[PDB]
Amino acid sequence: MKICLIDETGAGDGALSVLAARWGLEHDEDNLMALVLTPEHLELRKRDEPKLGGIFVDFVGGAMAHRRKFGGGRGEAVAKAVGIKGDYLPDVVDATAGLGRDAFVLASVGCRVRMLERNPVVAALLDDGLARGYADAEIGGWLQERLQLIHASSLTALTDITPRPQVVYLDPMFPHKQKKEMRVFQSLVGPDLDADGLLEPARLLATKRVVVKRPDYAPPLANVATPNAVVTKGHRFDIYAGTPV
Ligand SMILES: Nc1ncnc2c1ncn2[C@@H]1O[C@H](CSCC[C@H](N)C(=O)O)[C@@H](O)[C@H]1O
Repeated sequence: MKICLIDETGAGDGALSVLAARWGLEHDEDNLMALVLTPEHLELRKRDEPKLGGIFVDFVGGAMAHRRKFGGGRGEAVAKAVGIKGDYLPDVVDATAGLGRDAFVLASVGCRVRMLERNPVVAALLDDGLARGYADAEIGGWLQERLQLIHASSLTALTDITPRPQVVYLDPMFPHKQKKEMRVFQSLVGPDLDADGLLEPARLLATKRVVVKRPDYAPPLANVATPNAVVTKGHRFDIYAGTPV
């Protein structure tokens, strides 16, 4: 995948070159997007709009830490959609990791989560955040145990997932027509054209449920209607049945 690779570490140890090789990234000097390795973290920038700043995955601070403390945890809309209740903490597979925001919430409540991400740049950003997260003296311990990243496509990797999770969470990038962070991220990640193909394999893998995030008025994934869903402001979480063992 092409992208402008920028080194702002001053180390000269080849960290960026190793990272590009590992994720199969190709340097593109005139690319609209830039992946920058800084002394603090790996971030993504929209070169034509510096005012938007850079975005990076941070499980320890910022917005994720604020949501963990004030979001409600088991009380979150996504947590109730996955079925979290009482001492029931299902194993979850987030087939569309992205920035890992929803994944982190579920793992923070107590769920064991496996994240899948096929975009090499996104995966690189998540892996850097995970490295910093695992290193945290406070959450590093449980984070490493309840949140793992898998670089693969859920369209074909979901089938052979073992052990089978009770729930599969789906939030592919929808073709939005209607903040800074989102503008930068969406400039990289366009609509996932083959998203409708995730429902079938997801319902076969999950033993209990499949949750699909959908914005208001957006059609259900794969046009498969469902009577169950958690509704919040702006979006809803469609709930489907899985395939019991
Ligand atoms: N088959 C697939 N396998 C892995 N990742 C996939 C995928 N189809 C789409 N994706 C990823 O799914 C992500 C959805 S973006 C949503 C991010 C997430 N809801 C959050 O909490 O932030 C995108 O980054 C896209 O690259």
